[PDB]
Amino acid sequence: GSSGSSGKHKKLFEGLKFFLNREVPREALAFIIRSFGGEVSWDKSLCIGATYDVTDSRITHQIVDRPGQQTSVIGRCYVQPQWVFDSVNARLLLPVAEYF
Repeated sequence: GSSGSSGKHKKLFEGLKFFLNREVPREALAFIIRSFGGEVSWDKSLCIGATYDVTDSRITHQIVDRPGQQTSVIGRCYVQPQWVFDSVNARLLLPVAEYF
């Protein structure tokens, strides 16, 4: 791993943990969530460079193409990959209740 500071403690996704699936585009999301100072990981098997698995309660928000078909997990709230794009543009955390 690599350590280092960025500048200040002002990020839209400060601490917030996110997750991307093989269905949704990570190349875009990842780069984004990261640039916005957010945590994002993917399936180790899918591609190397991951930290936590999809079975880590730690995960606060989970991005998926079909949040309906697949059930949810206690504490964890699944949402579409559009919830993030709409947030970054609005520089605010939109109510996942709408994208659920």
